[PDB]
Amino acid sequence: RHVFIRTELSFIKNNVPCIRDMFFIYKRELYNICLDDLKGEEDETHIYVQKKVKDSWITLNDLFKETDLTGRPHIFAYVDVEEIIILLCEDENRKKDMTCHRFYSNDGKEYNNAEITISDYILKDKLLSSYVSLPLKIENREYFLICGVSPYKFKDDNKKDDILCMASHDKGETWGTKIVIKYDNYKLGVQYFFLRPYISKNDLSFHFYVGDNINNVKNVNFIECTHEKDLEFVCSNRDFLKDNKVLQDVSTLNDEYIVSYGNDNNFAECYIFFNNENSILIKPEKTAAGCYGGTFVKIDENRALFIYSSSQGIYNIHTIYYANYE
Amino acid sequence: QVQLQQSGPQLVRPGASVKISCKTSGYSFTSFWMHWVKQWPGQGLEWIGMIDPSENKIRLNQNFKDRATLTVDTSSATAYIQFSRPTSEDSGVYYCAMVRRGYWGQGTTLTVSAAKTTPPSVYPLAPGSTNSMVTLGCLVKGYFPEPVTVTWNSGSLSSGVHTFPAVLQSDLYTLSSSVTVPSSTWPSETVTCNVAHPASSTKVDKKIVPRD
Amino acid sequence: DIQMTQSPSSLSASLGERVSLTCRASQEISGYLSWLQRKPDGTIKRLIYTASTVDSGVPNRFSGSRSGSDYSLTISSLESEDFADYYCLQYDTYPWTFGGGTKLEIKRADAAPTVSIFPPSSEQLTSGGASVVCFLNNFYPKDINVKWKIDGSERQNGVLNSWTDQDSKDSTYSMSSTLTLTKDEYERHNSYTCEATHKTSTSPIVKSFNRN
Repeated sequence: RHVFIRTELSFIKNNVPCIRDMFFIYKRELYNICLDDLKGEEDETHIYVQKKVKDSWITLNDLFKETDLTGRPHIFAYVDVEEIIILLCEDENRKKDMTCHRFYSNDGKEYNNAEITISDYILKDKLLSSYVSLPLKIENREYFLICGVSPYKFKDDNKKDDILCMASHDKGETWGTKIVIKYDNYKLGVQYFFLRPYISKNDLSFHFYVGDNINNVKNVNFIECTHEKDLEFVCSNRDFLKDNKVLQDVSTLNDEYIVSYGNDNNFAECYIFFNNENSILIKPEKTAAGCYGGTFVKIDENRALFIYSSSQGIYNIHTIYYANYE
Repeated sequence: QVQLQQSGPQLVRPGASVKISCKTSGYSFTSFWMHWVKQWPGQGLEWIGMIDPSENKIRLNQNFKDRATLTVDTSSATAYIQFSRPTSEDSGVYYCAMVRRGYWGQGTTLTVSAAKTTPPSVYPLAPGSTNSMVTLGCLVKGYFPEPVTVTWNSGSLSSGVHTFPAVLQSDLYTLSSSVTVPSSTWPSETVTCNVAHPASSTKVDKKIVPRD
Repeated sequence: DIQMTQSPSSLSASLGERVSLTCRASQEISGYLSWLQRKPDGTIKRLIYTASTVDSGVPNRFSGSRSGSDYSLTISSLESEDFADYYCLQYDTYPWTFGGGTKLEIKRADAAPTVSIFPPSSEQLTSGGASVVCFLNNFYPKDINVKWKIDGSERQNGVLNSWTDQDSKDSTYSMSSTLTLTKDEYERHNSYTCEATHKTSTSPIVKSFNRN
């Protein structure tokens, strides 16, 4: 009714090639957790914490130097008001324990670290993915969430064992709290990928991909969750599909949904809709680029970033402000 | 509950291929790099290298480039280090470890030598001439290789026993051990030193009789 | 390679004292420094990593710190368990490199050596050899000088010395000196003497015997 939108475009150069990006906001500053894993005879796996300074990423710390982990570990990063907690967990079954390396920091640069073990963890046989998250307040305590999803099911006797979360109330030291997710629209004979919780205004929701049998594409799904029992959430799907546009990412600004779309599965252009009304067009052409991988990074309830990698090493940062003027 | 059990001591001759094992349990063997560290005789530690069990990829200190070769068997969760053509320089204690986790094996002693295994000779040491305390001893001369153990009256006397480190001269070790007892119990009571050289399967007893 | 120079190489202190070991890196290692403890039984334990973080299960009397290129390990109150060997380890750049090590020993009051001299045994003499043994037992500090005299003339050829590690009970040291001659050259002389010079006495402790 009484809202306005402002956008600016900025660019960031990166000197290291990141196989995957994980952006987070710490004290209103943009950071990146960059997994660098070239497979050359001389190369080593790096997990850099980077910080935006001027128009370039500045590497602050290589977390991976502290661990003997092989492969590409799961990365679970959490931002509290003053603290950053990053977990590197072994990439996997027969074993019932998961070993993680916990990194802690009060600033963006200096990290303390130690090893933890989540013995007999209740996410056995669930698919885990890397993501950044916020604390979720249940009762009078705040929790960090590690959530997984069953990759595939033929028959589903219990619709509470499809999405399952492990929770910690001591800043990621111990993970003994089970949070039950009821998701009735979990489909049988369908493969699930890349489950990520989104937490905003102490509300829980999940963003993930679903594989398509007919066409060889992965479709974005988004479910919103309501808190019912203390440690139980029920989650239903939320439809964002629109014709001749492919759903990409979802976020919330000004207590409304903002949604990015691509024109096709190649993401030549990108459209961002605010409450499904006002839209802004992203043209990463001025060329040969695209807006694949575009994701929202929320700064506060009115300020958000939309980030995608134009070309190799270049990041397009669209800053979005959306609020009521009265 | 991580455990790293290495293989026992080995004595090989120069040029004979030798392999040391380190068997793991209590964790996913392929999820962590395995390191090898060498303890030099009478000196410090040196990092040999590390192996990735999941990729069979190796980062090796080039000081061991043509000396050590690292392997793994993921089916049995054991890491190996092998010296194909070992020399006397390769003697030392070898540790397997997940260094950045703090888990170390107990270590494996490797002795590379061409010297022939020789049984010791045990000689009494008795004074020639009093005081309230009398010091006895026995000399364990000309054996190979280490170690030998020496006890007194099958282990009865423990209060005042010293066993000196062996010294190596002409491919043979010599060692000495001393006991101090009151003049009341010697030679009024029996004092015998029990030497055991497991490498030569030698168990011999020598009683210390007073001199003329 | 990155050279880690560690000091002091040897240090003595009493129970409950505070000691500080320093490790200097030849180039920047960015705080990737670890401290390890090597106990007498060969087992190796990690104490500190990332310069100042104390590993779990390590007592709170251990700590680490950094000032520029210098990294230090501090033990605020020394306990009996803490006397062993210590190594720093940089794990910043391959190959990883250790410091030369620090041997930490216990400090106690001075104690004079108990000196005993033993003639060669007739067991050994009948096989051509002749070993004269001299025990210098339970002294402190560790430094001491033994000298052999045959008919009043100093002899150095054929002398072998062995030094015990610090005793776990009384925290003293001991040394054995063995003068090995053939039977024939041993018979050509009469007086045999070993003299021990030590901090605890202005004049040396003289023990001797005559072969008659």
